[PDB]
Amino acid sequence: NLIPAPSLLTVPLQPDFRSDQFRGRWYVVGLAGNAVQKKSFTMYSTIYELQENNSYNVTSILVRGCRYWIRTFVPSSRAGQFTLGNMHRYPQVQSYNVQVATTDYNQFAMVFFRKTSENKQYFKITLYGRTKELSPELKERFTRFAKSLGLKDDNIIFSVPTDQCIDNS
Ligand SMILES: *[C@@H]1O[C@H](CO)[C@@H](O[C@@H]2O[C@H](CO)[C@@H](O[C@@H]3O[C@H](CO)[C@@H](O)[C@H](O[C@H]4O[C@H](CO)[C@@H](O)[C@H](O)[C@@H]4O)[C@@H]3O)[C@H](O)[C@H]2NC(C)=O)[C@H](O)[C@H]1NC(C)=O
Repeated sequence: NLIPAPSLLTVPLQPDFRSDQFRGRWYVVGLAGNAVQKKSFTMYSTIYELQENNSYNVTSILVRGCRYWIRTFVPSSRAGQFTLGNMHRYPQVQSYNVQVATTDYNQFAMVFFRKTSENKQYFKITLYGRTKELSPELKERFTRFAKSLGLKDDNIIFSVPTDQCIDNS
């Protein structure tokens, strides 16, 4: 059934990842993954608040009014890799990994997410912008990166910008 999840060793990692520069607000400009089946989606934002212990408080803001989804990313072995904090709260989830594949900190990021639940491996990549719009070249780059990971046209979606919720606080 599912497109096989790539190994974390085959997914790029941002070299010399800078947790201080990555912090703050990012807009989800596109999304691709093996559980993405394009039938678009309303843009949501994700705020990475860096803690003293170098974990992130990660708060996503979505349009339903507004929904907030709050979780913690705990640093893993390499800079730019994370696991999901408080795993006991997600009883479906056997493992969960986050990897910042590429970013220039002030414009865009591409982040890889993988999780195992129900003995099935899901993965997704997100195209983040510091604004709600990114260049055609960056959106093309994202598409080609998704396809390099075995994803198809049906698995790749770009979002519809909004001013509701996603700019809150
Ligand atoms: C990242 O995420 C965590 C949330 O999961 C967050 O840590 C939490 O912050 C809140 C707010 O500071 C803490 O709540 C306070 O805890 C202190 C000490 O135990 C309490 O005294 C506080 O009580 C206030 O309200 C009371 C109401 O009766 C008043 O009487 C009192 O005067 C206070 O005003 C309040 O409960 C909470 O304990 C932590 N939780 C954890 C697990 O650390 C952190 O701030 C976030 N960091 C960010 C966004 O940068």
